[PDB]
Amino acid sequence: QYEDGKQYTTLEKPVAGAPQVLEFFSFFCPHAYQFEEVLHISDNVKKKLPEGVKMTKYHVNFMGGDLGKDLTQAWAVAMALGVEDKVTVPLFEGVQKTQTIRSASDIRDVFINAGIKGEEYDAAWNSFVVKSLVAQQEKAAADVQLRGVPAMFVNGKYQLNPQGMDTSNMDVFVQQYADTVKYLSEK
Amino acid sequence: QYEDGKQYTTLEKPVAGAPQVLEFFSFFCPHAYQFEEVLHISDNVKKKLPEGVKMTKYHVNFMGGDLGKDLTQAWAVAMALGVEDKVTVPLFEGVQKTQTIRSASDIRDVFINAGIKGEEYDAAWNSFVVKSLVAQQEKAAADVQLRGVPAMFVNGKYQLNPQGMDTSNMDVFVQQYADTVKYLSEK
Amino acid sequence: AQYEDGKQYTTLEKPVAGAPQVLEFFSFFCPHAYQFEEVLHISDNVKKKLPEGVKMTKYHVNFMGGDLGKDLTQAWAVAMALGVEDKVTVPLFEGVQKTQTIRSASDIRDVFINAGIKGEEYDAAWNSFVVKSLVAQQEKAAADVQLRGVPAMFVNGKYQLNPQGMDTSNMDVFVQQYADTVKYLSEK
Amino acid sequence: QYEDGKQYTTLEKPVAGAPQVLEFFSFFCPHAYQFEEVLHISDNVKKKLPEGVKMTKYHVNFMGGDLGKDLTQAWAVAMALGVEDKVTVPLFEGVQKTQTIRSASDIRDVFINAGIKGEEYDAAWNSFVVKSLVAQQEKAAADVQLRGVPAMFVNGKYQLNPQGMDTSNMDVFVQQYADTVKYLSEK
Repeated sequence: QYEDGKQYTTLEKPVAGAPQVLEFFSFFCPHAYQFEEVLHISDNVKKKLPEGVKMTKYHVNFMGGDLGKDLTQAWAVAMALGVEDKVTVPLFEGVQKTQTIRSASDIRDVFINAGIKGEEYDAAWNSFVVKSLVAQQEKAAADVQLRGVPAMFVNGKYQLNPQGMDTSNMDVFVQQYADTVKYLSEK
Repeated sequence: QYEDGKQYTTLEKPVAGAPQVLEFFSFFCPHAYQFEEVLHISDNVKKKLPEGVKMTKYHVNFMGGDLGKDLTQAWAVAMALGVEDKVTVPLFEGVQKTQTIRSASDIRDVFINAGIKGEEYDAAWNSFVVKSLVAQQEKAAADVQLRGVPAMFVNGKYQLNPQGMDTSNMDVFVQQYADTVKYLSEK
Repeated sequence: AQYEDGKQYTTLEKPVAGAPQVLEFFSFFCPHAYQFEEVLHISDNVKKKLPEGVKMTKYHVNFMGGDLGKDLTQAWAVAMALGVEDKVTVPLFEGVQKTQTIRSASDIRDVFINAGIKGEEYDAAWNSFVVKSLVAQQEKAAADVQLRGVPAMFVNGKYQLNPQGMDTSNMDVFVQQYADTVKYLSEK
Repeated sequence: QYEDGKQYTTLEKPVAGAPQVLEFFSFFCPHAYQFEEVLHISDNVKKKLPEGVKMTKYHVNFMGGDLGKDLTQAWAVAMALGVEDKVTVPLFEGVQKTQTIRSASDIRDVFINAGIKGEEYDAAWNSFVVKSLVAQQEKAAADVQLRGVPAMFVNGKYQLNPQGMDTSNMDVFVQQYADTVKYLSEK
């Protein structure tokens, strides 16, 4: 069964005060099929978790310059507003599929087209809460010495290792991934 | 049993003079685990292709700036020298894993390590064939309106649709994808 | 993730042409005791993240030190001209700050002699064209970057390091974030 | 274990009638980042001390000429009026960051902008309380033969020694410094 080095690995230096389950992603990478695939795995991780054990998703800027900084801030906004599930897909499609997101107002347009009020978006963008969420996202990624996405960490201590899981079958892989997160969350 | 809209799609404007089978990739995306997974899958699809059917692979620079452009040109050099199988893994790991690839000369260094004579690499770098192959890789991606990698196209008319296939099994999927490329090669 | 203009570093509105690749500014007068030593140790721990190549220049600056401070910029010019920075840095700092035994140009010359520099080589350097030129270079560099305090660090006359943009809660994390920023900027 | 020469050192000639805990500072040294660090530390130490222990802070003119003398006087004004916490940051910022403070009326401008009525400022500036407080700030620095700032002395007998604590972490540092002050204050 378990063992460090197979289904997960142990951080040599644990992050104190990290979310209990922390997933990192980027709107730029991976691309369509592989991004949708991570989303489905994440969903099943979420469903199959203990009692009040919360899943947190942070945005990371690999190679995105100003637009990626702005997406990390807009992700802080989506977390402040509680609208993560209304914006994920339009932001991902806008960045990658239609390529209609190239500047900060295009991101804002996505929120307005998802039913968030313009003035609420602006008030959030400028808030101390959003400033702090931006800093939190950046600091977590440097604390885990983040090398690439997707990635998932539990209790600031264990990194999921999908390469030490069976990929021959998709549901076997997905349920082993979700079960490993659950097992780790109790460890 | 195949069906336009399920396991492939038809491009509005076919690309004339296109390779029979063209795969696009980027050294920057997807990230390490998923990039290796896709490279293993691609190798397994290739192994299962008909007799005189060649898999051509073109590099795409999504968001890599000057380094990405040098990598397309190094990949044109790989193609011209016939050393793709020698440099693929060391380029991918130097870019993504050791992060030792940051400049053009770091790229040069990989090819010499892989056993390419340096003057022969510099000659290929500056050649008409390489200049043309860089233009070809950039034009192919523009002509198919490429929005993500991995992607694969047959006779510049048909786009493989992995999400239109059976993903639940690694075997059924690889077989399915390979055989889809067969139906299309014969169109 | 990573770098951002304004966070780990800031960008000079007018880059200094002909600047050293890595330029650190310091004063023998400020900061004091432990904070001076802390900076001395940080600057080392940064060297040791960088290639034998990548090049660590230090310039002395006289914030409010009057004639002594002027003699100190000139003695540091001599230190650079003779290549004895490592031999004089701590004795000059201690003499100025700890024992207060450096009060004149003569006391500074004593420190070089006591650290092994022949008095006749000290004096020939003191009065040399190179040292005149180095004094002007150190002054001009600090004006060109509009230096407002020490310590400070500039990469290629363009990027000013910003320690307040870095994780300051742990020293190990701080210095490595700092050093890595230097290497990153040394490419840009 | 608490050791003379380690977390503190002992004055060769104790200073009779000194404040219980006395911090020396200068608006001129150290500079920006390290100044802010020392203020943060001092602010968080003061929070960690017992309700009895009283923390006094004197200004020192380290190479400040006439401006530094005016700053000591203005600090005397801050002390007499109990506004040290309203003006510390703007005085530091105006001297060091914006360099808008170059003469006595720029100092006064800081107090006004901070909420001090001009006539109230001017009366304290000219008071004999402030004139005695200036002499006291000066005599105290000479009494401990002050060589640099920051510095902190307990009962005019023990000087805090930062390089005797563990400085690897801020929270650990602050706690051992506040603890060392507590220790020293009871002998």
